[PDB]
Amino acid sequence: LRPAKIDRYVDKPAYTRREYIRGAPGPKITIFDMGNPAGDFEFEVSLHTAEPVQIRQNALEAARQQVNRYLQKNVGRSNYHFKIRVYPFQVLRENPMYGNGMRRPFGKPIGLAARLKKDQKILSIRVNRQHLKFAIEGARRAAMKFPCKCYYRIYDKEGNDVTTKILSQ
Amino acid sequence: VQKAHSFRRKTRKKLSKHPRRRGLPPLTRFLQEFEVGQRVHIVIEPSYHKGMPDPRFHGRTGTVVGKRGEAYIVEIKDGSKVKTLFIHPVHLRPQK
Amino acid sequence: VEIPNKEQILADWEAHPMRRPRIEKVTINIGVGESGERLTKAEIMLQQLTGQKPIRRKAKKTNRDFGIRRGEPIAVKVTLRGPKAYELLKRLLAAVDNRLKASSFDEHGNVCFGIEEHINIPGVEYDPEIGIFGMDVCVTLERPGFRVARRKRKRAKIPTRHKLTKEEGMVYMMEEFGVEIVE
Amino acid sequence: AHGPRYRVPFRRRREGKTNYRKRLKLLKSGKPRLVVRKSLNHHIAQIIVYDPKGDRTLVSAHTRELIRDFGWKGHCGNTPSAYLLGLLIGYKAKQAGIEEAILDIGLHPPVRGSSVFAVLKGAVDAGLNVPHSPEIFPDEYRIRGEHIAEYAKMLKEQDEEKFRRQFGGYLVKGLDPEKLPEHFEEVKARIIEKFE
RNA sequence: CUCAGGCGGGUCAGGAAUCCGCCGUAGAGUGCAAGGGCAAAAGCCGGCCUGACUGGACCCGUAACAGAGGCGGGUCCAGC
RNA sequence: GGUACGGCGGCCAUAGCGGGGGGGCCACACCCGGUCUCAUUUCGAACCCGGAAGUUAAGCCCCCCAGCGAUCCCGGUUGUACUGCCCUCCGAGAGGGGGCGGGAAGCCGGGGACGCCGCCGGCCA
Repeated sequence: LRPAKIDRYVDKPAYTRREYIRGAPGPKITIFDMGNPAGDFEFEVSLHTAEPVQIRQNALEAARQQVNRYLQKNVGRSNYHFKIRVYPFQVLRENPMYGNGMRRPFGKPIGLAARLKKDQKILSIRVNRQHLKFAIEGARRAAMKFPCKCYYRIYDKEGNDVTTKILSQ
Repeated sequence: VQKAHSFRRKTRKKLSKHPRRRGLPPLTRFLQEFEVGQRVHIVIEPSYHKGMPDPRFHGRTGTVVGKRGEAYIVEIKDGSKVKTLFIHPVHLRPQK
Repeated sequence: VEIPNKEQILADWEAHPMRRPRIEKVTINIGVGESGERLTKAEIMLQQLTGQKPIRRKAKKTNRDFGIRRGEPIAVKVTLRGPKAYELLKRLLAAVDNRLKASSFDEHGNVCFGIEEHINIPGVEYDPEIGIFGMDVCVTLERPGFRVARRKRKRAKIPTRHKLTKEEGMVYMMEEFGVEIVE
Repeated sequence: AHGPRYRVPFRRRREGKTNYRKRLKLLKSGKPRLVVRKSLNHHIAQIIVYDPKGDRTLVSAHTRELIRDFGWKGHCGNTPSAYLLGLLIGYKAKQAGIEEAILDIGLHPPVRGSSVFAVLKGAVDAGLNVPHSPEIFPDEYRIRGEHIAEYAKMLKEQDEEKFRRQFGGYLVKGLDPEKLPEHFEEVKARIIEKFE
């Protein structure tokens, strides 16, 4: 696994058309909804990036496992809904290099990543009042796994920002 | 890889019609007439394949200097050279 | 079966005679599934039964399970219209018992049934055209103002009001002949 | 229409009145159009010229005016009436000063011996110079009305009720179905005298 | 003349043989890649034909602007 | 000059799809019958020919609608996204910013919209 700083930035054009990309790998993350999506919840904690960035599927899966384990241990399966809103479409390639360097250097697919704009939500955890601290801790744990600065916000059912109200209360 | 210019090279969007304009065009453009010295725009109609000039000249404004058969003789200034084209009136539009 | 709109339909037909349904056509098909002597026998049989030259319907796409090929004649078809069609439909409906199952009327009142053997109005198991009997008969109905959707010049569309339905087809077929069963 | 990509045809195409490809082919000539149309009971012949804002009919002739003026009690949807209308429109065009025209039958199929070609023959005999080929003209006996009188006689010989149902309106109008060629000849002579 | 696909109804007959009705903007087809164009057609089904011909003119492209042997294409005059 | 009459057209959905009510001096149709003209790879179903027994049920003509499609105007998102020129402006980088000039798409709310126009003829007056 090469360092994520290589694929962190978004200066390259979008590379997603599976009809023309030869040898594109299959996704490594297959679960995007956990908990009880049907049940309603008063509050939702969303995680946003502070800058445009490509987040790898490995980082997405690691954050998913960590947050899901924490929420299962502390809150309970029927008391939360954890969702990842983004899907890895960008295909990350690498130059395949006896041996010729820089000759015919177009890369072959090696992984997948999700490209995100500025202030775009990555994941959401829907909980009630009594599990807000656990939701915030899970959001922080997820943010610790990503290659960019991230911040959390709290929204009510109507969609208004109430993070300051909730944290002060 | 260098690619030589052809008649239909890189004309995917230039020579494509609107979905609501598919089919035969109205006959006014087909039957329109011009006088010598009149200035006309070149708007190629993709459905009509007769008397079509090179798509490189699509969108340019020329002057009518004659008429041969059913096609009009249009003069354009490509750089400093004078270029003569035989364009069907369906591919032409009057200026103003 | 039972049609709750019986008297309403009858009153509507009486009030507006041009809304009364009529037989568009009667189509008789025999899908012998092979080309040769049996197909010729079926064609001769249809010629005697109807009185007009039938049509050899060929095969669409090649299927090897049935042993058929593209362009090879397969079935035989005849279409009849007018009083001749009325008389032949009377004969064909009297062939089987004058009973039609409820689950056979189309969404527009047209019907399709089948006659397996030659137990019908006059016929014989003659040495030629023997065993090729067995047909499916489809009756297509129509209201007088139906030429609009079929003509070329000034063609238009028929509204749902003027289009027929299953209940009206059953009522017309009752007023003509036969009966319906709850199957 | 069920989407942005749906292509709604021209209004005349939707109404099933104008064949635009044949219209373009006819208009490419640049000559007046002798438009011939037929209904269940009448015939229409017009001389039309092209204009970008809408075609202009210089000369028009409707077969209903044969009932008045000259006087014609025959059915106005048959070959003799078509021939009379063709003669009328040809004489009207010659009076107006139009010397050449090209036939336009619209959506009517080109079946030889039809009423549209009867109108064409009538215009040609009137004097209008319309390019054509004589092989498509209806037979002279059909133009005069021999077939109508022949069927009238056959029906009269056969069941008289069939004849009454076939030609009931002729009796009410007061014209015997027989001698219809004679009536047609009288009307033709009257028209020729009026326009010559 | 109108396609692909779908729905409802039919003797053997079924997922699939042939047939009736309706919806059906082309989701079919157009010899072969892709793009563009085509619905009273450029698609499918038939009739009649050889203009896939002869003697020539001008113009565009390869090769923008800006030079070109060879080649391809377009607009026409005449003959049959 | 009138007409809930027709023919040929222009723009080619703000004009289409789908619904409700009314109408036939004339005219347009449905409709009646296949000797003759014409045709079925069968069928007068289409096309064609000869007509007026019946019908305004519908094609058509007149009035209305906003469910779908389309599209014009106004207000919000919003001078938001994006962007031309200059810069000794900040930023580790990614990128951003100041001055002057332009400026969306989509979505929400309220209206519009079930076409407009040209030539001629028929009937009545």
